[PDB]
Amino acid sequence: MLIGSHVSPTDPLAAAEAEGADVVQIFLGNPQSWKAPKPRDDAAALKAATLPIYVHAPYLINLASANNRVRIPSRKILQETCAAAADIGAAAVIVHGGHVADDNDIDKGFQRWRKALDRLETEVPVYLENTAGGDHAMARRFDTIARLWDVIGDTGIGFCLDTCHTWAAGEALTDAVDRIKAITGRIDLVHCNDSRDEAGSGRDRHANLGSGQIDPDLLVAAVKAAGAPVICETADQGRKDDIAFLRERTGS
Ligand SMILES: [Zn+2]
Ligand SMILES: [Zn+2]
Ligand SMILES: [Zn+2]
Repeated sequence: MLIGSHVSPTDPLAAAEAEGADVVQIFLGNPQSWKAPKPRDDAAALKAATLPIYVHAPYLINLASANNRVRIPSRKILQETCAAAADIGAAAVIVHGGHVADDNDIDKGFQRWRKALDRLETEVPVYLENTAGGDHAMARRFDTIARLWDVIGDTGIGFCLDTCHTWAAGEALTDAVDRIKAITGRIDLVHCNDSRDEAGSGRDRHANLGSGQIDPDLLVAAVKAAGAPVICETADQGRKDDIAFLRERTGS
């Protein structure tokens, strides 16, 4: 499979070559900002290039929120992100599952996700990514993902499995791919991250492979079971070696 990394938005093609990455993932803007993504002077060059570029949508998007002042801007920035991703010829857009405010509102959160998807304008595919923390999430625990998918599974939405998030959620990595695919039928992208924290911590602190607490063989096995392209979302200095390790261990 293609193996790469999450890189700075500044010069994805140079970063990919420096890291030995076959694919990269970027944010278009500040990951934590509500400002619309800005057009890039290099858009035509990125669109023409062969390197696949995945776009991570801003972290504050919460399509499940009951708060109109969150939900409505979330839909708008997701629309803008998909348009900006198409402008650079991106492979896909990744968006986190989001959350509600309290456990009683989970089912309504699924319906808000469906409503957002019923209005989404995109020329590039969108993947939902699982999340790490205890937050009344739509997509932290796999039991919740199963209930979510009963509502949104027919929309065409894809799925990105993040191994650090899975670990932080308390889900076992040994059969995570099998369990997710029994629900979604699909894993379109893997974020292959070690974690600085113990299993089930609910914290999201990525680590270079082997620098954290997840046995690297569990990560390799998950990558092989999924078969999908891989993004290492790990610290800059160790990232070339992370990619090279996975490449060698998967026969890529
Ligand atoms: Zn993410
Ligand atoms: Zn991730
Ligand atoms: Zn994370």
